[PDB]
Amino acid sequence: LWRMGDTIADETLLRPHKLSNMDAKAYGPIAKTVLQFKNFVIKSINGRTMRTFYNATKNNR
Amino acid sequence: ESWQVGRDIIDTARKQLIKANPWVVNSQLSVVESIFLQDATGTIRIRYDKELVGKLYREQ
Repeated sequence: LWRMGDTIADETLLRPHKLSNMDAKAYGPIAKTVLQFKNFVIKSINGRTMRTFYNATKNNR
Repeated sequence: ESWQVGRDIIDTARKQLIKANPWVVNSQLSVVESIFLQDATGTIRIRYDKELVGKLYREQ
């Protein structure tokens, strides 16, 4: 049971990059929350501050 | 001194794109350099060029 849950969740939610690659019948109460948090992260990385910091020193930790 | 038409076209296009689509407000619609109109998440992407703009302007 645990293996099934983990595999399905990982493959469906975390693998496909880009927002035009997601296909799904319907979404539940936690799928929306995960998607919106991921959207927040993706917005954060594309900014100017993070790009300048990474260019100056190649420190991703 | 004809660089004063592309400026107006770009401004008008940006205003229309913001007006017609009601989820861009939280995003940051920008202009990178061809010329692209991009989104914060990188989903909306449009391209512009000299020749088509000139031809359409002349015809109009």
